[PDB]
Amino acid sequence: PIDNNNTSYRLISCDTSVITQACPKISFEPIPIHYCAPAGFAILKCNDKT
Amino acid sequence: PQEVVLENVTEHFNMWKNNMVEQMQTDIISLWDQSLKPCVKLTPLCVTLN
Amino acid sequence: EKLWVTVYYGVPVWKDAETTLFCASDAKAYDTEKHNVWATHACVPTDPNPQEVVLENVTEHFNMWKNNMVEQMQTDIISLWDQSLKPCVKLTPLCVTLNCKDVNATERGEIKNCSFNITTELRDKVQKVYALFYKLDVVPIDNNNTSYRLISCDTSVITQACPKISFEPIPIHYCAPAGFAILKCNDKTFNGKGPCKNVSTVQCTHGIRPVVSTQLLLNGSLAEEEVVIRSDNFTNNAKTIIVQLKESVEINCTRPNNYTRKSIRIGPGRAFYTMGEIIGDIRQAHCNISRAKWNDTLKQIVIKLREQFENKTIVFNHSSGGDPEIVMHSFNCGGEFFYCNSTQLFNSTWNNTEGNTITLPCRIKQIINMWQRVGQAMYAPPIRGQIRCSSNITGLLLTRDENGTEIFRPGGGDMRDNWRSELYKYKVVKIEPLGVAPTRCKRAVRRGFLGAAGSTMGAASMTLTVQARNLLSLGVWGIKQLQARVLAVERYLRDQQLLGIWGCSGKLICTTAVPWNASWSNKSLDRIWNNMTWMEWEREIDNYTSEIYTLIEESQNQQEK
Amino acid sequence: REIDNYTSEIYTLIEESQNQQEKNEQELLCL
Amino acid sequence: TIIVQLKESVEINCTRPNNYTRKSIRIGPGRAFYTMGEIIGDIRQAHCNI
Amino acid sequence: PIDNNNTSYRLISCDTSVITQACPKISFEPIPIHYCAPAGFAILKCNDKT
Amino acid sequence: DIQMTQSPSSLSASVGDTVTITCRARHGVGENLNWYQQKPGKAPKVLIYMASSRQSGIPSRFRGGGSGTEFTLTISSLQPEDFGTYHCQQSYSYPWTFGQGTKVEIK
Amino acid sequence: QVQLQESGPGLVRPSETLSLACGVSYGSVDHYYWSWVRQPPGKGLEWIGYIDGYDGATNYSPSLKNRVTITIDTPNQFSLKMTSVSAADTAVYFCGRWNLYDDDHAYKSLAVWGRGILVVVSS
Ligand SMILES: *[C@@H]1O[C@H](CO)[C@@H](O[C@@H]2O[C@H](CO)[C@@H](O[C@@H]3O[C@H](CO)[C@@H](O)[C@H](O[C@H]4O[C@H](CO)[C@@H](O)[C@H](O)[C@@H]4O[C@H]4O[C@H](CO)[C@@H](O)[C@H](O)[C@@H]4O)[C@@H]3O)[C@H](O)[C@H]2NC(C)=O)[C@H](O)[C@H]1NC(C)=O
Ligand SMILES: *[C@@H]1O[C@H](CO)[C@@H](O[C@@H]2O[C@H](CO)[C@@H](O[C@@H]3O[C@H](CO[C@H]4O[C@H](CO)[C@@H](O)[C@H](O)[C@@H]4O)[C@@H](O)[C@H](O[C@H]4O[C@H](CO)[C@@H](O)[C@H](O)[C@@H]4O)[C@@H]3O)[C@H](O)[C@H]2NC(C)=O)[C@H](O)[C@H]1NC(C)=O
Ligand SMILES: *[C@@H]1O[C@H](CO)[C@@H](O[C@@H]2O[C@H](CO)[C@@H](O[C@@H]3O[C@H](CO)[C@@H](O)[C@H](O[C@H]4O[C@H](CO)[C@@H](O)[C@H](O)[C@@H]4O)[C@@H]3O)[C@H](O)[C@H]2NC(C)=O)[C@H](O)[C@H]1NC(C)=O
Ligand SMILES: *[C@@H]1O[C@H](CO)[C@@H](O[C@@H]2O[C@H](CO)[C@@H](O)[C@H](O)[C@H]2NC(C)=O)[C@H](O)[C@H]1NC(C)=O
Ligand SMILES: *[C@@H]1O[C@H](CO)[C@@H](O[C@@H]2O[C@H](CO)[C@@H](O)[C@H](O)[C@H]2NC(C)=O)[C@H](O)[C@H]1NC(C)=O
Ligand SMILES: *[C@@H]1O[C@H](CO)[C@@H](O)[C@H](O)[C@H]1NC(C)=O
Ligand SMILES: *[C@@H]1O[C@H](CO)[C@@H](O)[C@H](O)[C@H]1NC(C)=O
Ligand SMILES: *[C@@H]1O[C@H](CO)[C@@H](O)[C@H](O)[C@H]1NC(C)=O
Ligand SMILES: *[C@@H]1O[C@H](CO)[C@@H](O)[C@H](O)[C@H]1NC(C)=O
Ligand SMILES: *[C@@H]1O[C@H](CO)[C@@H](O)[C@H](O)[C@H]1NC(C)=O
Ligand SMILES: *[C@@H]1O[C@H](CO)[C@@H](O)[C@H](O)[C@H]1NC(C)=O
Ligand SMILES: *[C@@H]1O[C@H](CO)[C@@H](O)[C@H](O)[C@H]1NC(C)=O
Ligand SMILES: *[C@@H]1O[C@H](CO)[C@@H](O)[C@H](O)[C@H]1NC(C)=O
Ligand SMILES: *[C@@H]1O[C@H](CO)[C@@H](O)[C@H](O)[C@H]1NC(C)=O
Ligand SMILES: *[C@@H]1O[C@H](CO)[C@@H](O)[C@H](O)[C@H]1NC(C)=O
Ligand SMILES: *[C@@H]1O[C@H](CO)[C@@H](O)[C@H](O)[C@H]1NC(C)=O
Ligand SMILES: *[C@@H]1O[C@H](CO)[C@@H](O)[C@H](O)[C@H]1NC(C)=O
Ligand SMILES: *[C@@H]1O[C@H](CO)[C@@H](O)[C@H](O)[C@H]1NC(C)=O
Ligand SMILES: *[C@@H]1O[C@H](CO)[C@@H](O)[C@H](O)[C@H]1NC(C)=O
Ligand SMILES: *[C@@H]1O[C@H](CO)[C@@H](O)[C@H](O)[C@H]1NC(C)=O
Repeated sequence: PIDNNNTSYRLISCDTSVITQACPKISFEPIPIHYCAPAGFAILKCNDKT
Repeated sequence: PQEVVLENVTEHFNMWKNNMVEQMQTDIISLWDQSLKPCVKLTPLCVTLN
Repeated sequence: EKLWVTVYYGVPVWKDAETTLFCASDAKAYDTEKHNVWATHACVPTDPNPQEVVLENVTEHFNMWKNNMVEQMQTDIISLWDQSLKPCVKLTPLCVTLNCKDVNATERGEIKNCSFNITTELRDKVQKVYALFYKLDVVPIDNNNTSYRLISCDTSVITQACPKISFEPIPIHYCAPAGFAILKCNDKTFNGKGPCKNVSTVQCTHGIRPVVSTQLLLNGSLAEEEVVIRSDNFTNNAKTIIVQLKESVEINCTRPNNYTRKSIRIGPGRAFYTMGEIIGDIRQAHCNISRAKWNDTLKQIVIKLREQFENKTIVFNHSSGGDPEIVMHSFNCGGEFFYCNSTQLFNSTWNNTEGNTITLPCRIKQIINMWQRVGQAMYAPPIRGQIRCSSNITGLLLTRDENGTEIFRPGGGDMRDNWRSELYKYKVVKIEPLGVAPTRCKRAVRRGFLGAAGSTMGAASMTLTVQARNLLSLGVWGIKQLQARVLAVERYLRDQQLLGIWGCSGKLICTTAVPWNASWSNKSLDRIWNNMTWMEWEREIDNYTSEIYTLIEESQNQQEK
Repeated sequence: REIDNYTSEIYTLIEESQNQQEKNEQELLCL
Repeated sequence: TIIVQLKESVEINCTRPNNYTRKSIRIGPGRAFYTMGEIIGDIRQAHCNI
Repeated sequence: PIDNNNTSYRLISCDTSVITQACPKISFEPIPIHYCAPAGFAILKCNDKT
Repeated sequence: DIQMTQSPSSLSASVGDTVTITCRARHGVGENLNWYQQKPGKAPKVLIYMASSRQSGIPSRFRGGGSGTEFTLTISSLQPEDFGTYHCQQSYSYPWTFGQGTKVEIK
Repeated sequence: QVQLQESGPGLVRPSETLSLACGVSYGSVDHYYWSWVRQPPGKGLEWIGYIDGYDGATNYSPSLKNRVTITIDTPNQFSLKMTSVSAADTAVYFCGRWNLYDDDHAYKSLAVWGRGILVVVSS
């Protein structure tokens, strides 16, 4: 709200940021991502239960 | 997936200084910015709302 | 008595070349808030061990006036500045008429209180605001009334610098990529052009502060024995005279006013940061130079110029009148941009005491057209608080213009003249480790890298591994570094492919079946393996080099297989 | 880890004394 | 698509007989729209001779 | 023509995109372009007249 | 008001050689220097724009270059029509001053 | 191809006002910086000043600022009025167009020149 008790409002965070509309075709569904070391490096995994 | 168990290897893991986490955050933010970049800006929409 | 060609890999032979260099910084040197304009977070941390290998028996011709490192550093500084300012607020809505009243101090209208009508973040609301501007930022429009416009708004778009971007110079080291080396001249009083006797090899150079200032060089480095006048031709007064001082002169510059920082929202996500109210009185920005120290500095400079220019009377003049960005001394410190008249420093005749301090008047300008370029402009945001500069004068840029006298003035050309002052000692050379020499067969103190360059071919051939080990190892620096790494890999792999064809890929020294042709060099082995350096040898057979390689491919494996 | 303080010394010795001298001794032995 | 490659070329003389004049209408700092002002001479059809 | 009114008109491409003006300094004259093999590949040419 | 000096003030050369003209600014000006060719009795023609680029219709023989305080115009394969007075101009800062100019004669 | 042509008196007295017109033929006074440059006999070129085309704002060389007024009187002509002439002002005056839009060939160079009118100040 702006102008005290007037019905005037603004979109939130307009004054501090540039609002970008997300493209409707963009999906946010999480897809598992695997991280892999470059050749010459390796990833060690700890299998201790606790 | 391969997965080779290392016999007789004890290793020191420290999750709080693991560069993989900072690298993942950087990648996640970069992916969001890449995805949102070719989209509609709502700058003209910052108007007084009744 | 017959000699055969032998291929040597790791030869300490190098040739003048141009290449892309990479940056290094000492530690992070940031608090994660400064986001230094020079993108120091993307540079490789420096190696605590600087190496530094002195080359015995090596004299090398240096020329500071044709040094590619200067052109590359200037290109990199411009590219970095443009990349840093790019993601910031573009002040396009401000090409409006300003209603400005003079501020009366309790100067003559140096600060103007300008009111104007701009939009807010809500676009359909128009706000009347006011801001303080410096006289140099506002140009009269139409008649001589109170209407003003910003100095460059009519021809270019002024970009407000992001308030989080620090402009503090931090020393930057320019390291060469693998396969290249930087030679440093260690002569105490180097002329700036000609052979240097004490030459050392260092992959990186010392830290260079990318300080942007004119007429007087700030910080940087001092001469070791005396004031040195460099220049190029000296007879031709068109060339800049770079003067390196032995001792620094302390210069205490300040802005005494305590302005506020008013944020005026321009549009969604965008704000203009300007000067609001003045707290306290209005006092002139100024710069203090000790009079006696400057007096002796000029005494030394006149002595050296008199020696160079014969026994003529030296007269120092100030610059001609004109736009402050062109004719005044300029610098940036504290984040603020100062311009000073610099007329009290070059106002004397030396031939053959009113006060002990020289106080120079200065002005502040927020709209800066840097790098002698037009079409782009920056707005410098207010800093808030008083500014203490406390910098060192370590060198001068002088230019020259008839009754037996010569007139010198403060001046200089583009920023390359400042970089030469620091880069005068360095040269970039390319390494070509593969060399060929005759031998009799048919088919140490651990000197550092290139330490055998001045040695004879014999004994130098015992250090091939030392040179061999140094052939390997999305912004401005990222892509350039990736290109340098790929090109170094391609160079190494091409040399390995040539050796593999010759059948020497696993060998540092290999003897082939190709006899030595006396037409290449009618010299005995004592005349080749002693007396000559590898540099001289490669020069003597440079015009025949392509012939030797052909014979090796034409013969040896092509038939031996 | 134990040899980590002498690794550069060993590498300096191996190349210096083993391949810039083997390649000179072989160059002289052919005669 | 049938691609016909000829043995000999055929000369084609295309002309735009109108001269026109070019005017700049400023759009913003350092930028302008370039358009036609007044036509000088007669109006003649652009054409090609084969 | 954007309306029944026979004196109202709009740029042909306006309704779908912002029209980019070509810089007058840019010349459109065709210049011969040669394609060259990268390392690891070769370009073969057929010299059969027919 | 940047003062311009051009050198040599009087130049002559034979047809087909390569000649250079040097223009020097009292103050550094980046790349904002133009070069013009003035034939006797005629208005000058623009040859070089921002220090190095050419005007369309001007042959590649007229090459510029330089930045800061030292600018040069190089005329290779000098032809008989390339006679007249050459001028340099500062576009960096108003007034856009000019040098006195160098006269080029054909021998 | 826009061409410009200077027109005016060849002689002006040592204390009168000089008024020189510049007509535009195959074009008009559009949004460029239209300017005048002086060539004293035996000397190089001197800038007199320019006037814009988008608006009526003008910008004169400081050394002549208080002696020169430049206005546009019609779409195909604009003129230079230089008061208080002196013997030192004998010169060939050239009219020209200063191109400032970057996307053209002259990013900042007088690109369309006139032919030049010789003005002699004498008694
Ligand atoms: C197939 O090949 C034929 C033969 O090569 C092509 O025909 C040639 O076409 C070109 C144009 O495409 C033409 O060149 C022009 O000739 C004119 C003759 O007077 C010149 O006046 C004209 O000069 C202008 O353009 C040059 C281009 O750079 C400039 O250097 C010059 O200064 C002039 O600039 C004017 O025009 C440009 C336009 O961009 C403008 O920016 C300037 O301000 C100024 O107005 C050209 O040289 C050749 O003459 C034609 N050849 C013949 C033999 O007649 C044919 O076009 C090709 N086919 C296709 C489909 O393109
Ligand atoms: C930079 O350039 C200088 C000048 O060329 C080089 O100095 C030369 O170095 C060579 C190699 O060391 C010298 O040649 C040798 O000289 C020895 C004599 O000097 C010794 O004896 C004196 C006695 O007064 C001592 O003061 C001195 O320190 C030395 O101990 C000879 O004994 C050597 O011969 C022996 O070794 C050779 C090795 O090939 C064998 O073939 C011989 O059979 C014999 O065993 C040898 O002749 C030369 O004299 C020096 N010249 C000068 C003018 O000083 C530097 O070496 C060079 N630096 C680098 C890093 O390349
Ligand atoms: C030549 O080198 C000298 C140093 O040898 C250098 O003087 C130094 O300048 C910097 C900045 O110009 C000074 O650093 C400032 O110090 C004050 C001290 O209180 C700080 O408050 C300043 O912080 C500002 O920036 C912060 C980050 O944005 C803000 O949070 C803060 O509020 C301030 O705005 C800043 O650290 C430094 O103190 C001096 N050094 C000395 C010894 O006085 C000089 O500038 C160099 N020459 C040139 C031309 O750059
Ligand atoms: C600059 O001008 C503005 C008006 O455009 C002054 O702002 C007013 O100042 C008076 C006295 O300080 C206040 O009573 C008003 O309330 C202020 N008005 C607004 C809208 O803020 C401003 O003080 C002037 N500043 C200086 C430094 O002279
Ligand atoms: C296009 O229209 C404009 C205006 O409608 C014409 O410009 C007029 O031209 C006459 C020529 O005598 C002038 O007297 C008027 O003052 C001009 N008016 C304006 C508003 O500029 C222009 O001539 C027309 N062009 C063509 C080719 O028809
Ligand atoms: C050890 O790790 C391997 C990983 O393959 C896993 O299969 C196994 O169960 C683990 N055992 C224990 C005791 O954690
Ligand atoms: C624009 O600003 C002036 C002060 O310079 C003010 O008098 C005028 O009313 C303002 N215009 C509007 C529309 O608010
Ligand atoms: C050459 O420079 C090095 C740099 O460390 C210095 O130690 C050495 O003494 C200098 N030698 C001479 C002869 O000047
Ligand atoms: C300035 O000169 C003094 C002289 O004592 C020196 O201590 C100080 O480090 C110098 N500062 C810089 C930034 O070079
Ligand atoms: C130095 O300038 C003079 C000026 O006459 C010139 O003749 C000479 O060739 C120049 N020398 C060099 C080395 O550039
Ligand atoms: C500057 O003004 C601010 C206003 O908040 C005040 O706190 C600060 O002490 C002042 N500084 C000086 C040096 O007067
Ligand atoms: C500079 O010198 C003047 C001499 O009057 C003194 O008042 C002023 O405080 C000095 N400024 C600094 C920053 O040391
Ligand atoms: C600059 O200020 C410092 C503050 O410590 C002082 O020691 C020095 O003498 C001053 N120098 C000048 C030239 O005012
Ligand atoms: C500086 O040198 C000039 C040389 O003429 C001399 O007159 C003046 O008194 C000197 N000043 C000081 C402070 O030493
Ligand atoms: C340069 O200084 C001398 C005195 O040394 C003075 O006569 C001369 O007028 C000055 N130059 C200019 C251009 O003012
Ligand atoms: C510098 O100060 C002198 C003092 O007389 C003054 O005449 C001159 O105009 C000033 N110059 C500038 C560029 O502010
Ligand atoms: C130069 O010094 C003299 C000493 O008498 C002084 O009168 C003159 O004003 C000074 N010049 C400037 C530009 O301050
Ligand atoms: C040694 O090198 C010098 C270099 O000038 C040369 O003149 C001399 O003939 C050389 N000696 C031998 C034996 O090759
Ligand atoms: C265009 O101008 C040329 C200039 O020579 C002229 O010959 C031609 O006839 C004009 N075009 C028309 C359609 O009149
Ligand atoms: C094309 O042919 C017609 C035939 O009437 C002629 O009038 C015209 O001038 C020709 N055009 C050209 C460009 O030669």
